[PDB]
Amino acid sequence: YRSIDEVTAALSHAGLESSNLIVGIDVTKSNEWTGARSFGRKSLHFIGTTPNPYQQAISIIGKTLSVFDEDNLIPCYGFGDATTHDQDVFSFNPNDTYCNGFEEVLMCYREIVPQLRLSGPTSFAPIIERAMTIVEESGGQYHVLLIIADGQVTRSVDTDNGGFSPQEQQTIDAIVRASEYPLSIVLVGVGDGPWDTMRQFDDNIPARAFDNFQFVNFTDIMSKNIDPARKEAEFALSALMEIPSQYKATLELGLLGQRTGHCPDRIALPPP
Ligand SMILES: [Cl-]
Ligand SMILES: [Cl-]
Repeated sequence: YRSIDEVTAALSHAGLESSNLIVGIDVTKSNEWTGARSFGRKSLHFIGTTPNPYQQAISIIGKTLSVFDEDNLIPCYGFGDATTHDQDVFSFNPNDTYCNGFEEVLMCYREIVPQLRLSGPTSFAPIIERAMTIVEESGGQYHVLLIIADGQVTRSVDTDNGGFSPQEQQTIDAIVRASEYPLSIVLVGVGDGPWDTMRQFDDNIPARAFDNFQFVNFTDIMSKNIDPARKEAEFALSALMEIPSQYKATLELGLLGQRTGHCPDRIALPPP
């Protein structure tokens, strides 16, 4: 595809209908040094004259999915700063409401991220649980959760014997539980990684009723010697190509428009 507008149209042609977006942003400490190779030794959260990988990924996916979003409300959260660690998420909206469109998401991000104290450890369980709660509150409307992160979930420091860390186990569990909801999870890897362990994380996830999880390496696509519009389109397509199939599975499995009655009831903290 030549542009993300063509990708948008292709997703519609493949059967995507009303679709909602939730954004989760990794604000752990390693963002300060994982742009060594891929972002000119700047922090991946550096706010400067050109967009950082978080801003770019949000812009591209936000634009691609915008026409499917009826209410244009985009819940947006951070995780891994000093206020949340691996236990919570915080809202990027400072007015106790949801952002109106991806452009406002980007404004909130720019406003808040220089005020954060980047921390750890890294877990995706809180953001996935918040997404489940949002889906349940919506009465089972279809959602895409976009997680943007610069590292896999925190590993055990016992590199000889230590199996799954609490972060790994809780994140895997959340992915499994999430598959009871009409929810697609897209993990976008930014920065240097490494990202060559994702295929094994995928094997470590128990079988689910539908494949609700996908990973895309943003850095590997966006570094290519390719026309920028085409490159952005390649990223959008690589991130979202399974979404129409997953949406169909939520129909087949009787998830769309249905409530479980037992969601995490996870509440976000306000922004620092
Ligand atoms: Cl709220
Ligand atoms: Cl909220």
